[PDB]
Amino acid sequence: AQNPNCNIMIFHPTKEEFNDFDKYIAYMESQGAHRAGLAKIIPPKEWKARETYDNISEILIATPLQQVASGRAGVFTQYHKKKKAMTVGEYRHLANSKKYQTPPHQNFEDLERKYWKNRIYNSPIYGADISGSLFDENTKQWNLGHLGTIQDLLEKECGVVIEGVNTPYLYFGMWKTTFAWHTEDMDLYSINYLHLGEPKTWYVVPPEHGQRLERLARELFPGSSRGCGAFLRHKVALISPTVLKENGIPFNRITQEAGEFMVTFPYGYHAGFNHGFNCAEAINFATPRWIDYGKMASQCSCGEARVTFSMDAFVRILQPERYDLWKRGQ
Ligand SMILES: Cc1ccc(/C=N/NC(=O)Cc2nn[nH]n2)cc1
Ligand SMILES: [Cl-]
Ligand code: NA
Ligand code: NI
Ligand SMILES: [Zn+2]
Repeated sequence: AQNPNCNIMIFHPTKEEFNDFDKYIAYMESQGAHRAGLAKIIPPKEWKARETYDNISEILIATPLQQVASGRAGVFTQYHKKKKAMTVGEYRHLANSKKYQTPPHQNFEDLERKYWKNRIYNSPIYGADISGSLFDENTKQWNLGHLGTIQDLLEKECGVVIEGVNTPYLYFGMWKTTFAWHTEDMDLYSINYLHLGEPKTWYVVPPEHGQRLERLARELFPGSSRGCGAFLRHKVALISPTVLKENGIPFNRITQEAGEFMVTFPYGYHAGFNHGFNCAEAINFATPRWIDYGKMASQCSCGEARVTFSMDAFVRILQPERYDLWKRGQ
């Protein structure tokens, strides 16, 4: 078996290998990449997402989110407080202000130490989940707005035609903006391109060990666990690498820099943070190997994890026994 220790693998496709997206995902899996839950893909030197980022300041962040923490430095939740709309230009200025800017630091490891020491004492503002794309329409390779849809994948694999659409999202980040521990909706894949700016550090648990993380989370967030059998779906819980190590949870870490893609694999729990002002684009996708994960994915039915209407058909077809209860939650 390839990659038995579940290490995060880094790939350097040639321009020829970058033509056929599905084929390259399958290639990475043939090398065991999925065992880690996360892979990095460095595009060929000839490729670009768009010509420049000089013209993006007028994008609107209609509902910036202030990420307010509670708990202890290494075990905390965050809630999102809505703020007034701002443009990307205004957001960049805010990110670079003395209150919010990245502190002096020696290297990525020093910055990581500062993040876990101090994150809870600040409330950064995140411009997350903005429907849109920054890929040029003429970019033909790895354009996240031109991938095969999950609806077409399900139809091709299972013969069922379903409603729903699948479009990318933009994320504008600043120092300390945080993504909580989660898997994707229906345990889908995700792909993530860091268009510009400062890095994003990722933590990931191998899919084969996801239940270990779930068990620890139930111990560490006992009230939340009583409220919902899939509370990690709420995307609010953080556990530091130190706490994971103390509890024997298998995980890996890596930092993504501008110009790099990250793929998360079905049932790969991940979390992380932004180093400073940046912009990422991401979308969920499926392959034939996803179907059996989608069939088995846990669901939140407590009300908290409201999601896109495109997930209706996925639950309805893949999880008919669970559908009525999940729908009540929506
Ligand atoms: C197009 C474009 C490309 C790169 C950037 C980088 N910006 N880097 C910071 O702003 C550093 C910082 N972030 N928070 N505190 N300091 C901006 C625009
Ligand atoms: Cl700090
Ligand atoms: Na490891
Ligand atoms: Ni994710
Ligand atoms: Zn729930």
